[PDB]
Amino acid sequence: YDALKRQLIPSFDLLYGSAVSVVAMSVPATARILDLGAGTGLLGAALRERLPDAELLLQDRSQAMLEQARQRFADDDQVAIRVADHLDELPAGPFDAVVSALSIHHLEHQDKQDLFTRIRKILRPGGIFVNVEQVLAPTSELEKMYDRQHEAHVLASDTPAEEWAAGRERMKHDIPIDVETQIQWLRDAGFTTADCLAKDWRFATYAGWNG
Ligand SMILES: Nc1ncnc2[nH]cnc12
Ligand SMILES: [Ca+2]
Repeated sequence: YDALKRQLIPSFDLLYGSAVSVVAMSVPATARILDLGAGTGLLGAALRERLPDAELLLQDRSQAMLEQARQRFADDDQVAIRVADHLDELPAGPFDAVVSALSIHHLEHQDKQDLFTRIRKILRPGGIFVNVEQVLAPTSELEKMYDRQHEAHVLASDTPAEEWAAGRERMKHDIPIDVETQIQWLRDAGFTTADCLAKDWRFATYAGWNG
């Protein structure tokens, strides 16, 4: 399933790589990290590669996806798993970092804002939130150009026609917003610094710091 993710997501290495790099420059080797909506655990695995000694908690509503996540980690790896929705109470922590990839765009805008507040509450002072996210263009005219650029990647990756059809169907349930609006929502939630680190049209890695 990993091959398909790279066919569907432009600049996979730049965007996931940027998320790992900003965490590695922000938190200690022994950081406590929550992967929020870990899915099959691609972001969690990339963090473990860079941070062998980090304490990782992988959270998702899907037991099936978390089972595929646990398969990526060695039997003796201390990685922990929690079955929970984004809208459920977050784990107590504290955490040095909270990370998410391609999950929070499924939430209503009001629930995104509430989630940002609840994440800041479980972060230590100076702690980091990182999102690798599907973002809306700021105008309907630019959204058409974002869509053409996404399709150009998908077609050039030789994506099976039925897998792109399935992708389009899943995207009817997306509630994306532009990157600058959700970065401002981090500031509104009390993150003292927020920045867009990397972007490829529809996809972006952004971060907020608690202090
Ligand atoms: N709302 C949600 N809660 C948990 N995991 C998710 N993955 C995608 N959407 C999710
Ligand atoms: Ca989606």
